[PDB]
Amino acid sequence: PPNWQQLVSREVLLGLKPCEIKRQEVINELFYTERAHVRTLKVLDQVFYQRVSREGILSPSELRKIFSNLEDILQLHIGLNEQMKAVRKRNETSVIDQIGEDLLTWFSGPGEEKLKHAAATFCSNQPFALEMIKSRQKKDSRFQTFVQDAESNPLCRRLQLKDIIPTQMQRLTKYPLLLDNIAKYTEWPTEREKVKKAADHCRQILNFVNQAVKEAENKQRLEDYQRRLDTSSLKLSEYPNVEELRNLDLTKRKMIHEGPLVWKVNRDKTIDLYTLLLEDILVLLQKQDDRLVLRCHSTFSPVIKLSTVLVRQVATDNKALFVISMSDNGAQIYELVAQTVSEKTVWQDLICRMAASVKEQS
Amino acid sequence: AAIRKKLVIVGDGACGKTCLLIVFSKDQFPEVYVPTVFENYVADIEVDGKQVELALWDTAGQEDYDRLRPLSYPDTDVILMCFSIDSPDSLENIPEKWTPEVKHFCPNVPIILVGNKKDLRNDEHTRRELAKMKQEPVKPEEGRDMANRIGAFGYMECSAKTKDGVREVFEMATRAALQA
Repeated sequence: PPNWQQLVSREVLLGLKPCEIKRQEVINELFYTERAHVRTLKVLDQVFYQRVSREGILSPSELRKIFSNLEDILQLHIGLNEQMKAVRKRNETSVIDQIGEDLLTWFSGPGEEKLKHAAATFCSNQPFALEMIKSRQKKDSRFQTFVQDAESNPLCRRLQLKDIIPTQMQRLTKYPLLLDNIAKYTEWPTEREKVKKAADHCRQILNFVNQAVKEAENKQRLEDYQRRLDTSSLKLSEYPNVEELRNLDLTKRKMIHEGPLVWKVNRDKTIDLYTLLLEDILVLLQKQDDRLVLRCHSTFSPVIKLSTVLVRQVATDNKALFVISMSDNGAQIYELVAQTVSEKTVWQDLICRMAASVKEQS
Repeated sequence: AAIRKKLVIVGDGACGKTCLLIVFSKDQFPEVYVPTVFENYVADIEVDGKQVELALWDTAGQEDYDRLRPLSYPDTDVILMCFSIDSPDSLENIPEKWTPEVKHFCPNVPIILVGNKKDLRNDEHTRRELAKMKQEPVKPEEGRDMANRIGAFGYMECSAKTKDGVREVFEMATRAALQA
């Protein structure tokens, strides 16, 4: 329920301007939210992680697959919270005076480094954690029995396991809002700026955790696309380029970006690929049943060395990208249209940036 | 047993998603303090005589973390896609940005377009800041034409600065969610 103003004397409040009240109202939220979080994390630990562990149902790697570093973070917040409890005692009043230093301390500097690392490992595992729960539930009388019964503990608040796991990501996500409000009602110059920066570091934490998660499933996605690949139609006899090509193993690369594209390679021959821009090559598959096909029609190969790439804009179609590939043979153009401008603009940029990143590793 | 459904509310950032979930859930616009936060929360609701357990998921603050954001989506059962009636820039993000995503990550999940902030379609200020940019607030046709275009399940506007026609959004998402 209750706002900050319910606790303060009528008379205390009447000594506060109506937006110092507001800042208080928020700071209060920052703090009481943190606690709620910490409560959920605990549910996860006590209601679930701990009772299944004990029960015997899951092995010790299945355990870790599901729960991963729920401890490290639980403790992280637990401590982040007593750090806040701290800040409340500081002031004799219930008007929490200046709170800036403390926000930089929790979110900037070596606090940043702690939260982002522990976060990223927790947050990124989720995909793989959820797969397990869903699976081991169809797969096990007792494991499903167990999750069901556990879900019926009112500590859960009638959230399910799958509904509780995504939360670490969730909190991280709110930190730069709360800070931005606090900062917004902070009358004092030198200390507003502190809060504004602490917010900034809760963003940088986010991108990190975001980029953690991208990498982590992009790994598992190449593992899968590589498995549902096809190179049978690959011409033993035409361009000795082509061992590198039959033997191409998506799985040895970092995948930077992907998605479906439409290859206009002719006004009477225009393909729709599914396209991987990997770390060092660009790959041009064709979806076909499940198998994605590595092929090369009238030759233009389906793989493009990013050391040769130059991008250009097609000044008629606003969704089309002139991918030149510069060689000693010729220079082979791959004019490619996207579904929405918004895509082309990123194909353009990720390609353009890889190109120069790669060429600047001489 | 009871019927759980998961409703997610996506849409541009700036157009009031959190609150609209607060207002729906507490069933009362908070006059005192609007929280910045709203937690995965299970709302009791009945529609069409069915008793539903709509589990409500905010996505506020996931706008800029394009590989985070998708963690919110899986197993969703209805989606409130929305846009600020005073921000026609938000309206055009709908077909550009959210529908593509939602139809990818949540495929055959019924959408519900929503003109939030309806109560500024007639504001003096609002008219006149947008009018600096040649723009003007979203006309209720525009809104419908979007929802039929984006293949939505229905359209719905509702007041930002209060409780207005906010129940009616959730009754409708709950109706959608109940279909398959």
